[PDB]
Amino acid sequence: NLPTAQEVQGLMARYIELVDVGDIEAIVQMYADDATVEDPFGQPPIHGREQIAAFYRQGLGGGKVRACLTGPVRASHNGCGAMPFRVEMVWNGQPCALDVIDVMRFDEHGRIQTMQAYWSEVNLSVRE
Amino acid sequence: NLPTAQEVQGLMARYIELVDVGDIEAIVQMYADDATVEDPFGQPPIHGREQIAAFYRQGLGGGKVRACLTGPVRASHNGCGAMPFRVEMVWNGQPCALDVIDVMRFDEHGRIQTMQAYWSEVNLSVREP
Ligand SMILES: C[C@H](CCC(=O)O)[C@H]1CC[C@H]2[C@@H]3CC[C@@H]4C[C@H](O)CC[C@]4(C)[C@H]3C[C@H](O)[C@]12C
Ligand SMILES: C[C@H](CCC(=O)O)[C@H]1CC[C@H]2[C@@H]3CC[C@@H]4C[C@H](O)CC[C@]4(C)[C@H]3C[C@H](O)[C@]12C
Repeated sequence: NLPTAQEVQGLMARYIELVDVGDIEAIVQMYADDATVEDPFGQPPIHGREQIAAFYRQGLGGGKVRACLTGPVRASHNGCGAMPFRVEMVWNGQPCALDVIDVMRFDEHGRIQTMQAYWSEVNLSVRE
Repeated sequence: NLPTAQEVQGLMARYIELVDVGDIEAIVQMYADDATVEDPFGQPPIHGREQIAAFYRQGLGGGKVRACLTGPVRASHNGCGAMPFRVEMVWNGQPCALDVIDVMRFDEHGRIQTMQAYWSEVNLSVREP
């Protein structure tokens, strides 16, 4: 079952909700066993659930992180989608914010096969 | 490739400005000779200046296309970026709107080598928006 455009919208919105609450195990389950993540895009990809779990545990395990969609999820008819969102975090007690756009490709099992996050320091604020 | 993150933000913002004013020659000039456009993503990619020019001529200029960035351009360090924007146009005199996200990769000369637009009917409104 390759997700329809409508299903892609639901899956990606769910992902943001999982990041928002910080349920690492639930996030890792959304990925295919051999999925790849390029975050940020430009950096070498991480591969497989073990590396992806470590990635999320590192990024979300520490301080509290909040994430919210800032616009609708754009979905295609070939199981892919793109969405704009903002992440709010903390660095040594100081609030920070980042604007990101994630591009995802799902497989015929409704699992994320690949994820690419677009952002750089031009989208970051470490004093807000 | 060559454009820095800050430059990618400017180039992509300029692209929206040109689409908004409907300057087809200017838009086509932003593309590399071997560039490809996938719009909407999922459809067969078009390639080459002639096909790309035809694409824009067909989509723009008459009843009246306006485009506006709806959020910050997300830029990477490898000459790539992504941006959210809204397009307002007309269909047989009726106002419509479409929310889109374009992902672009620039070459070592500051030109668009690949453009991919994400959107489908779920992002469409043929009833005024
Ligand atoms: C894990 C989420 C979501 C992944 C995504 O969907 O893009 C991401 C979103 C923003 C990410 C943070 C951005 C700022 C930091 C960049 C560092 O180089 C690694 C630590 C931080 C704190 C990152 C940790 C983690 O990677 C976060 C919180
Ligand atoms: C040419 C611009 C910009 C290209 C991009 O940056 O994505 C795009 C943005 C939205 C595009 C329109 C979306 C609705 C229609 C889809 C049809 O299947 C072809 C005609 C229309 C009217 C498209 C024409 C043209 O392709 C437009 C106006």
